Amino acid sequence: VSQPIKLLVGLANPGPEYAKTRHNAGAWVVEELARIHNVTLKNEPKFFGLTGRLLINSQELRVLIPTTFMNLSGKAIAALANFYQIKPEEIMVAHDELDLPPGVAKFKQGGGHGGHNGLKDTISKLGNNKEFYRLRLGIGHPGHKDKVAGYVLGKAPAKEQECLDAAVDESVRCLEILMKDGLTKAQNRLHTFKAE
Repeated sequence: VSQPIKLLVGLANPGPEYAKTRHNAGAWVVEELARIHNVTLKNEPKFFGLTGRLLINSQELRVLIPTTFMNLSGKAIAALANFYQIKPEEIMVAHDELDLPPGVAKFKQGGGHGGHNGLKDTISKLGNNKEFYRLRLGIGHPGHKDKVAGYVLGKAPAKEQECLDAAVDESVRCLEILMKDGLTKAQNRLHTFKAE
């Protein structure tokens, strides 16, 4: 009934060529939630991104997909959160997670950026504050660390993308439960999900 989230951010690189790359996994969640709740995101240059507002279980949720470079995502998040009086702890940032496999997603409060450019910039622009929530969308990882950038800026193969899309769908269902039943119940459900 009570839950801490006022702003959901889906991290992304802008433009059609990057739309289905792994590094946009967070945006897929916001895109799907907005589609299901009939909200049209508006390009607001003041917030360096696409924005919207929806009501879920009588709770107001703002959404944001930045149009910055991924490594400047914090500009958009800070601009919007500061305008609407939203604290870091009331923000949930959905992002691709190298440390989880395709088909899995997890909620997390706080933590490091894990080398994610978007998360690193968000921490900085929020005043070196790590304590925002994350929705970690597993994308798996390459064999060698020097190939990570090429991997996340790549498109998953079709079967792998099926797994990703299944986790995006369950993530969206659990964000709905978050707003209705709260964080613990949302997390309990999400963390038992594995796409097969």
